[PDB]
Amino acid sequence: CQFDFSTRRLKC
Amino acid sequence: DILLTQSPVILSVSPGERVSFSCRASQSIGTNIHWYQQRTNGSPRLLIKYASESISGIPSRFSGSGSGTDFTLSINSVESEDIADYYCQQNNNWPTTFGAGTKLELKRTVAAPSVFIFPPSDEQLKSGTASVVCLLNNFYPREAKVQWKVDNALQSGNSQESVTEQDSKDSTYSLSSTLTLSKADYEKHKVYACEVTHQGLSSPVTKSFNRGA
Amino acid sequence: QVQLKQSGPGLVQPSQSLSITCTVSGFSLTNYGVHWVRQSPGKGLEWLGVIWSGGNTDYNTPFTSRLSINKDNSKSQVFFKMNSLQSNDTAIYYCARALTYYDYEFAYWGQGTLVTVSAASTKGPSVFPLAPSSSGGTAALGCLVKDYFPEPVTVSWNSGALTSGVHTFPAVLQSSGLYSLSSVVTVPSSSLGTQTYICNVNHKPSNTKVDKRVEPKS
Repeated sequence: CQFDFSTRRLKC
Repeated sequence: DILLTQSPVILSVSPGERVSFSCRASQSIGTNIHWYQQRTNGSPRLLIKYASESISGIPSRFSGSGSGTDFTLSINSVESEDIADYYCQQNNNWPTTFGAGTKLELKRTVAAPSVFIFPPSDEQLKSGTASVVCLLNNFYPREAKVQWKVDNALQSGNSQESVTEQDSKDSTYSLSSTLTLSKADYEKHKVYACEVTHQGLSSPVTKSFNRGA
Repeated sequence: QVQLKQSGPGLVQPSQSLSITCTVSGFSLTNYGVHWVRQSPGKGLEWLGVIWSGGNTDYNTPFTSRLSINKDNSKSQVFFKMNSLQSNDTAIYYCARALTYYDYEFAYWGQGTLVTVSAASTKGPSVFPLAPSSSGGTAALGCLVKDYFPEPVTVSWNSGALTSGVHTFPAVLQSSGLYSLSSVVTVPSSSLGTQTYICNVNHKPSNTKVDKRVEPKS
């Protein structure tokens, strides 16, 4: 998983 | 530094269910662990401090336990608003370090997307680029196919998708597909179609327009 | 009310320097330490350092050489500066305050400042309407916010008054290296003749502010 700026959420 | 390991990486539950997040530390840290929530487009919010101590303004359905190396954050009855990421932090050992987080997803009933298509604006056509946009609104689960056709030619490699995170209230997703072509190519064709495939549809739904009405 | 408000998002060239201001209220810098944490795709949450009540500083070990934190107690400002920026230093930077003066349980956070480390130049976006066309009384409409760098743009509708039914999609990077983003909202089709709809777009890194009125096409 990685933090995504766009949503400030983890993207898996 | 202390390594904090959070498992699993993703959790999927239905509303009303109980849910637990695990935080394991690479060595004993007593009860020196704090938990945070990060909602969509938010900053971290402090949920629990020192393993089990409550925080003012935080719903009682959030609680923590554990000591040593094994720690647990619990939500007794999950609400849709709890859709977020959850992080642990230790501070028994300098420097304070954070876990990689656990993503919490909510299940709900299948919902078919509402589909809308938008032609490029005359305003954009002046710039020599044409953007065709297809909106898939408020659907579940996330899986969906968007197929573009121009005058029955299948488009490929010239579109891009973007998906919202789960809605905090109804748990649905929304998706935009943008087909991008030159003004030249756009003016050389008539029928612009967006075909949507999704579990909540018995048949694919197509939305289309003819350039220039 | 305790608050931390940070300076705006910015582009910084490789090997250049970074500067963020944290401005607090609802407490005094003479009574509380202010911490700095960043959040990156590669490394997640990292604690960077702290300036204490009395002015002492601690920097997380890998940052000791290129980090300095300063403040002005009377102005309620904390000043974060980091030298020698490289690409992986691209992150959201936060300032934060603990519950008690000496601790590290971060109960108050700034809104976060996104810093993009890149050689490219700033570009402001164009805003294009996604016009409602002639869905069981519901119409969709929106704004295409296209060709900007770097992130972020904020988008709102009717100066903040319209929020229900709004979806603002994550930005995507086009092959050109410029970002693009759409924002939509569904409304009653019968309100199209009565209400005005405006998306308020702001790209702070380029000081571009645009209000786009969106109307059914002729």
